[PDB]
Amino acid sequence: LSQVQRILRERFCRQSPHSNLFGVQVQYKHLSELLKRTALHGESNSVLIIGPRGSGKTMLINHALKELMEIEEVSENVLQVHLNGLLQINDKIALKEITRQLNLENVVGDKVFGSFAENLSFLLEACPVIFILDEFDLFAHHKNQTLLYNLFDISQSAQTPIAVIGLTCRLDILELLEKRVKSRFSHRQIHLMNSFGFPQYVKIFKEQLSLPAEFPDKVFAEKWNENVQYLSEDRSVQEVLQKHFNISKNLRSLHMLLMLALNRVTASHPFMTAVDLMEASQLCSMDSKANIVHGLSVLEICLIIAMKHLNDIYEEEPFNFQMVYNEFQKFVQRKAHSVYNFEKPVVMKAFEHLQQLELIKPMERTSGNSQREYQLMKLLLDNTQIMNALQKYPNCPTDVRQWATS
Amino acid sequence: LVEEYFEAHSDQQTLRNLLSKVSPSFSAELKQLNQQYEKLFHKWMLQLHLGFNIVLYGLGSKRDLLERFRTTMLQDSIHVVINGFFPGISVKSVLNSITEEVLDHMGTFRSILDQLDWIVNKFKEDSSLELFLLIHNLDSQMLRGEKSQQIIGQLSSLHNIYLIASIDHLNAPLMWDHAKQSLFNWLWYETTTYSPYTEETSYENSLLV
Amino acid sequence: ENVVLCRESQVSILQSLFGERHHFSFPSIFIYGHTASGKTYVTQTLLKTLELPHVFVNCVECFTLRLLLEQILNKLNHLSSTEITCETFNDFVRLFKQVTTAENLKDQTVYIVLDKAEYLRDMEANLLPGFLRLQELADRNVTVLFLSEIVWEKFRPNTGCFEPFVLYFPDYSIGNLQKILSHDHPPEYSADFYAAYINILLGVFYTVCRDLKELRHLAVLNFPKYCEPVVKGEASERDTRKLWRNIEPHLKKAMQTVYLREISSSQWEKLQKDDTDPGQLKGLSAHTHVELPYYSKFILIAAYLASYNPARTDKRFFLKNSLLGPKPFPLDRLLAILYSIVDSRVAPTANIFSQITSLVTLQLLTLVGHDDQLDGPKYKCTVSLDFIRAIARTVNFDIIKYLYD
Amino acid sequence: SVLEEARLRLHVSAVPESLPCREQEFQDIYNFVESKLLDHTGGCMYISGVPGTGKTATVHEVIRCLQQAAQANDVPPFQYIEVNGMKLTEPHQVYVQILQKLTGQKATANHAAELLAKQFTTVLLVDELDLLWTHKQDIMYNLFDWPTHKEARLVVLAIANTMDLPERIMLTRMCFQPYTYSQLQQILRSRLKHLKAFEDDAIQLVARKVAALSGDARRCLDICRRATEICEFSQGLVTIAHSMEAVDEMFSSSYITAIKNSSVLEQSFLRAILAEFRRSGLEEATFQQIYSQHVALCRMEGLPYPTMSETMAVCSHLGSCRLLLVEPSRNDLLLRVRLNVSQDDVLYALKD
Amino acid sequence: TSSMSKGCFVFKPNSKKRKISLPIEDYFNKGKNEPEDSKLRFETYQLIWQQMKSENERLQEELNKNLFDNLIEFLQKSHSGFQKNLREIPTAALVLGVNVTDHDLTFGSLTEALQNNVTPYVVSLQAKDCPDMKHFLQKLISQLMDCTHYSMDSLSSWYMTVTQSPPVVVILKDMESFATKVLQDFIIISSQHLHEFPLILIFGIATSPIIIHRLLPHAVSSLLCIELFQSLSCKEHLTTVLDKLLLTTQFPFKINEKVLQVLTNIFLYHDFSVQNFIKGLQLSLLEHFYSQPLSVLCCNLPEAKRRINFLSNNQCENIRRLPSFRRYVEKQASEKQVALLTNERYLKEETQLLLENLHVYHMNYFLVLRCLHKFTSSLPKYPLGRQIRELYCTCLEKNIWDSEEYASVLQLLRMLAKDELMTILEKCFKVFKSYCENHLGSTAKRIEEFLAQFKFEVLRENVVNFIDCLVREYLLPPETQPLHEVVYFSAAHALREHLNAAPRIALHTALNNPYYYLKNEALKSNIAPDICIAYKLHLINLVDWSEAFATVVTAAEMNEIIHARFIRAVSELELLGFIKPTKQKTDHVARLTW
Ligand SMILES: Nc1ncnc2c1ncn2[C@@H]1O[C@H](COP(=O)(O)OP(=O)(O)OP(=O)(O)O)[C@@H](O)[C@H]1O
Ligand SMILES: Nc1ncnc2c1ncn2[C@@H]1O[C@H](COP(=O)(O)OP(=O)(O)OP(=O)(O)O)[C@@H](O)[C@H]1O
Ligand SMILES: [K+]
Ligand SMILES: [Mg+2]
Ligand SMILES: [Mg+2]
Ligand SMILES: [Mg+2]
Repeated sequence: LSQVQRILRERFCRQSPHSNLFGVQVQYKHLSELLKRTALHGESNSVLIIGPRGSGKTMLINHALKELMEIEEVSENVLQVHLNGLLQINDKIALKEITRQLNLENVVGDKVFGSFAENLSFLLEACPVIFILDEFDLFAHHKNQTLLYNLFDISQSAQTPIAVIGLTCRLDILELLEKRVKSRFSHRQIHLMNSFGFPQYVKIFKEQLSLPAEFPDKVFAEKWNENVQYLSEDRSVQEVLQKHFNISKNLRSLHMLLMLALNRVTASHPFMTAVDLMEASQLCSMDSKANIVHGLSVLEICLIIAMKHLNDIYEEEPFNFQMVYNEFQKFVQRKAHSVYNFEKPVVMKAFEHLQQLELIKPMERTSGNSQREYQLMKLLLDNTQIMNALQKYPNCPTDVRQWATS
Repeated sequence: LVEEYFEAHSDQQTLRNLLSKVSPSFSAELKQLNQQYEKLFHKWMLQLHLGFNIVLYGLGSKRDLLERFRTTMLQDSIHVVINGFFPGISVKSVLNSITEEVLDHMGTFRSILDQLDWIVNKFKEDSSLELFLLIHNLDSQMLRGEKSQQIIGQLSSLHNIYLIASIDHLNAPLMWDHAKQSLFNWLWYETTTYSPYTEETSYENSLLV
Repeated sequence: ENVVLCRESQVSILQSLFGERHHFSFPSIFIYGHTASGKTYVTQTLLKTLELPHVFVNCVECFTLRLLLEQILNKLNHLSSTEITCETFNDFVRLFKQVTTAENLKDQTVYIVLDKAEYLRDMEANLLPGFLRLQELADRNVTVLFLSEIVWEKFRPNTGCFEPFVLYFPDYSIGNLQKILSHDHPPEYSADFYAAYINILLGVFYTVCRDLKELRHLAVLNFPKYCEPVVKGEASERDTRKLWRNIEPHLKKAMQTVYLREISSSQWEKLQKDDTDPGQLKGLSAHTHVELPYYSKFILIAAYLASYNPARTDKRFFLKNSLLGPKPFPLDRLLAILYSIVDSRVAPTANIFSQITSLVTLQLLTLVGHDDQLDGPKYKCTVSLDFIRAIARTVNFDIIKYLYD
Repeated sequence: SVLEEARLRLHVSAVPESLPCREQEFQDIYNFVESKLLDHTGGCMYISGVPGTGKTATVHEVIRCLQQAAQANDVPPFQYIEVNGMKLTEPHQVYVQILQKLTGQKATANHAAELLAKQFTTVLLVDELDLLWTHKQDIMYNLFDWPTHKEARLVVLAIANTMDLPERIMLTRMCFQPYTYSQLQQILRSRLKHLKAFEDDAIQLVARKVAALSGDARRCLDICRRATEICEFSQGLVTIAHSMEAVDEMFSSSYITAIKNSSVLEQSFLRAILAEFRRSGLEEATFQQIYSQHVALCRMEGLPYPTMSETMAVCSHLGSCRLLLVEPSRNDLLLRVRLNVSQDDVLYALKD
Repeated sequence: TSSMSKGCFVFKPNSKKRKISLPIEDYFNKGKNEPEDSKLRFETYQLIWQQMKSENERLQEELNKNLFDNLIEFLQKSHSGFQKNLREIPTAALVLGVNVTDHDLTFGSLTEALQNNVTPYVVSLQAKDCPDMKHFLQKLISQLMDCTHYSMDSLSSWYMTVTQSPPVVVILKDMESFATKVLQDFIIISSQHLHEFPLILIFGIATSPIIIHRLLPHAVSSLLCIELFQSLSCKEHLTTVLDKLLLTTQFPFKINEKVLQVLTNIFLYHDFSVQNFIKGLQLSLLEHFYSQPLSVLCCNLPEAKRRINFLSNNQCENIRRLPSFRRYVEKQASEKQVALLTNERYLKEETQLLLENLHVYHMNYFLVLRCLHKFTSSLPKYPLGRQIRELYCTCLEKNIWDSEEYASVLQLLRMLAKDELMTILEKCFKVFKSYCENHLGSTAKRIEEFLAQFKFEVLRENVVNFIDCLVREYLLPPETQPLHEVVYFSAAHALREHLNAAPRIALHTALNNPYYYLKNEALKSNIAPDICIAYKLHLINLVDWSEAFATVVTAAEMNEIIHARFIRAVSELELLGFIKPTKQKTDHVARLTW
């Protein structure tokens, strides 16, 4: 149905507010209490929310801010400023964004301020403000950390209530900061590590792929949820769920798998099947270098086998085109048969195509200093990738494979 | 001598200001090799105006001879004197010296190449300007760079600017090829005085005993 | 006009992922494949057919950030309907939210296809993660496509990013190539005649070439030679063996010449039009002869003996491998060799040193290291054995006697 | 209530009017300023220390008491100028500021520098000296040598974090030492003198841990307010248990709990790195060696055979969160990997 | 004034009213002989130099015409496709020589011809000001506009604005110097926009064309349509510029055999360059008009006789002391000696006769040289030389019949058949017809009589004796002629050291033999300056070296001055290219070893 696709595409792709909170109750208690304390009293605080990728940092701060804004007195008189470490790469850009988001762009006018903190103090004196700093580890790679010092200093000293929430992925975030800004940062840390096991992951699979209680057609929602409940207990589902849980505990990978699974649901196929999830798992788990080696010609495969022989005889030493061509000539003149005795320029063309795909990397990159041959290079394919991709080559000649084993 | 080659290959500096009681031995003999080279000044002044440039090679310090040259002839020109032996010298610095002092411009340029194009176009617009570039060392470690001499050669090729230079190093003909020795119309003049290096080697005495 | 052949699973997956207009698709798909596998063609025809608002941008042409962002903004403003200038990615996000809110573009998915996406990673660190997360930052229902030839593992930044859905466009096999090449028919002959021509062409060239573009260009070039027996009358359309006997030595000579671009395509067409024998010319290569002065010739011979010969054998050869590349030498060794091979007095004038540094600018030598300029003696001899042996034959000198025993 | 006023007194923004445990330093700085304000002469002073010592508070207290002295007609009236180095956008922006602080005129940097040179009763204070450094280094040397003239009649105070600063520049020197056990205890009991909100064993623990680790006052105030929050959850009196929870909530490193909570293949990758370091004996190893050990480890564990496009994702995930230190992934299979953490911490985290 | 803590000292003559400038040629009067004569000499120098420069540029624009015709044919044929209608970019690989300094002039000749025939939109780019793609494209667009962050779309917008049909042509002068990346990026960007921006590329190549394979891979060289072209040889342009600047009577200035040997050795051995040969002739002309006072007569012959009419009294005595004039009065009779020495008017008239005799000698000598060239060119095996310049040198150093090499040429010349001799006589009679105002009126009639006559051996030996007697009479060295010093230049050594110097020989001679520059008995086979004795001491641990230097300086001559002399004489030797410190010892280095 169309509405199922709409609601589930808004759930998985454009990551959307859903009521469920998974293993973050203590952390949400800490964050909600601190934000409510900043909003209703005059306390000024700093938090670093630390977690790996896709572990629910922005979900937690958006949910906490939504519940905080449900209070009417907070919603009347609390201002927010969002700043990302990707968009604002300088302190001038960030300061312009602070002036614009506080709706004081008309107020500041043509007035000139002697220092950055004079600009910020003029901003704040025209009612609490909450600062959210997405990609906090990029704000600490600036010149002298003017923004971090001037935010932590106003939080520690000035009367104006300010909360500085910073979302980061680095576990060493308290080693990039300067000593003086480390002093003014109250070391309140919220860690969203993924502390849940595999049966809880199966409940995650059930709870995300389920229609809400405000859905209009109730009988289709009921039979959809019963089909999902049945699909959670299927052993073929739990094998690929075990494989994806073994790779990572991230929920964003699960959402990618669920979107690839749900993509195969049409008017002809109303309900999800285990084969949909297995096909999605086969899509996600492809090996890229084997896919690239599958598309090569025969001559490039012979070049790669000659390179493998060079790396096996003269171990961990780079090579140029002349040694590779000498080994390939030792093939074509004696070992197998007369043809594939191609000339040097077409073999050089194949070698340059292997360089273009970045299956070969130069040992030293100096363009123009050296000619095309006599340039030392290294192979970026392991032996077992070569053997596995060679077994799956579409029409491989027998003598090339027999040369590769020997 | 490939024969000898193959075979062979197979005290503070503050004292030196006070300890300068050395007496040259051949004072009379070396006094005749300075006014010998004062004869060639008018030939140099003529050949500068016909589009040539002069490079001086020798054993001793040519700095006194160029300093004598400034006092003799160039007393009515907008001339600029460059010290290659100075530790903090750059081709960016000589370009600021020409732009800011001679032409009275007061601004900051985005790159050295844009400023070089601006000085070239300003000299091509007006031929009333005559400017002399004396460079005491052209082979020093700050000016050995190929891009700096590319800028200096593009400066020297115009018809209303002139250049005299001195080289000291043994392998100085390495640092110009056929494309760059077409920008400089060099006339090589041996001025082999025996004066010893005081100003140039005062910085050399810093990093040794 | 445009028809896609042997691309049916890929079109199915793309059209399924796009969904309806008001639906939300993936934030980022990364499409990878080989040098001609319908990356641009299938995507561009599929976005043109479904009438989806999309902007197709090449990253080689936009070599700065400002050019790329202004190209996207101007093309979107042309789709919606003077000049919008943005210097930073921040203003790009703000102006992109400004332009998308028009009545045509409020409730549909806008597509930003970026071709040759392996040039984005060289631009700046914050550009590629910003485009991977553009649906989250702008909140404007946006999908961004990345067409590339390099795999995704070479693209990941050190700090991580939002992961795209990675899709693979498979290679064309010999059956797919034969089906695609036999579609743009020459109308003056039959279908199976051109099919047999494509069959013998792929019989010759499939070992060394799997590229559809090069094979189609070769099929365009060699076709009048194939169909001149039926013009003259020696053969007919059903005489396949006569046609293949005519065409296969010509096809085995075209590989050495036109595929390597020694003889140009227009020259090849003129040779078969004028009936002149193929491979009767030198081409671009085999013109390896440069006219040098006398001392430049001995400087180059001295450098070639300095580079490819060890220093321990110097005194045995001159006073009284070819693999592994050149070996660097100092300037003093070069001058010692030069004074030892010339049987006359040579003065070390300024022009000989100017010759040594001018052979570097002609790429016949290369200085290595660049530690110092005047007191930097390091040089290499970057030229081959045949060029040096021809020069040594010109000055009447025996280079093989002095290279090795 | 009771803990609410504890949160009000314990806040860093509530600086006391009279500071405990820094009465000698106030007396020394006040006598150094009184020896130069009454006789109408000029001088320079440099102050240093680690950031928790209390320099800015004592300097502002000295300036406050001198302002009340001048208001009471004891000393001649004096203008106060304050410049902070970190708050400025550019290093030269001192010159446009001090002039604007001294006279009404606004100008460029160099022209304000010239008018400040020609101008030289004002008492300048320059906090955060380290950011006024330039490669030409005129700002530092000027800021010392203007007050040592007869026309200038200026007093310069300078604050920084390194005591060995004004020797590389080529001046009374003052050093603030970090607080000990008893001084930190005195500050914490001074803030809570009339309030029965804390047990003295908790104050004992917080003072002894902070005085052991760094020696800052802001850390004491933060740990005490966080322990107040933890005690507010368990509902009083802030016992030894709540401060013990706060001190290792704010002091412990979360590397071991990150390694323990990772997925199966990430722990197997770490075991492969350790096995490669045992076989080699170095501190770096290429991705090829680690993957060659990891295939064997996944074989004996019973896990399915790992692809390189999966092991590269595991390596990028571990290196992204700074458990490992890796090169950019643009070169691949030649990535030398080194552990960010010690091997003993890894074996402590993986054994359970 | 010349030393503070700054590396630049600008000086201005401001605040004083000396706005007037000093005119040129005041520096030419460094030796006072006559105040008026030197000005006339400088004007004669400027006039002759302008004539030689204009003749050189006319010669060079004449020679490159055929290659320009083929290239214009290629450009029109390649743009016929865009006139009809992805295609390849049409490129021409113009293989210039190794003679780099010539190329700029060639490109000037290449530009205006295209601007007259194919396109009005021609631009030239060099690699020195294109480090990256932004500078390459910014430099390209402005040269397009005169004939904001611009891109490739601005080029298409400008083209659509100005045309509303001709191509644009971009000449990249030097393939060796461009970066690989800007070439690859420019080709890839420009190829996909060929439908609305027609681009034709000429690649100026100095070496063989395989450098295209060196910079560009096969994936990018397949986007080009390369057709190869070749330019004129250096040798042919050299022989043409000597035949139209030295072997003509139109220019009065000539050079001696040794100066010509100097210039041909620095041409053939060091570098092919005709601009260096032109610079050598400019310096020869300059120093000849400097050193010689009576070189004012080296101009066109009526002006020369007009100058002979009006001279100063000292100039006549300067004429009298010429060595050729001295030998000329020695060989005459007794009364003519005092007639020439005493009276200066008879001197003026007699020198007026002698200049005209020299002028007709030059004309006869060049036409007989041109006639002998046909005989030696038709004859195989070329003993005297295959080129006119080799023949001119070997006849200029000495008469060719005194040498025994000419007898073998004559002996080979007797063994020819009829068709070759008919070809020789036709070419030589064409030579006589080509140069008008002949003073050899008899020989043209003689050779037309020999051509008219068609016992073959007797007429064959008759024509052999004819050309033999011709080169007896008129091939003659200029050193055996009166007043040749007026119009000849012989300063080989000074010209050689000004053009082609040797600094390492000078440094070695100064250090090893300081008596050569200080003739005060400083050396015959301890008494030396400090640098010259330290250099001979090392040709190297420092302490033993200092003891050896101290032993020598105390043998030759509580002070502690001599150790500072050692420090200065090692630091000075280190400022030159001799001493480099090394960590194996306190010092162990020998950078010369020669
Ligand atoms: N514990 C959880 N409870 C509910 N949803 C979760 C949880 N963990 C992850 N998610 C879901 O997974 C995704 C997590 O990514 P999110 O954007 O919230 O933060 P993030 O991706 O870690 O931040 P960043 O973009 O900086 O990496 C969201 O869609 C969220 O809905
Ligand atoms: N399935 C197909 N059906 C018809 N024509 C095709 C097909 N695939 C490719 N072509 C033709 O081959 C040409 C090259 O394909 P395309 O440009 O899509 O390759 P590409 O992968 O974009 O190349 P690159 O990797 O260089 O960007 C196209 O012009 C197209 O006309
Ligand atoms: K000049
Ligand atoms: Mg997030
Ligand atoms: Mg494409
Ligand atoms: Mg402070």
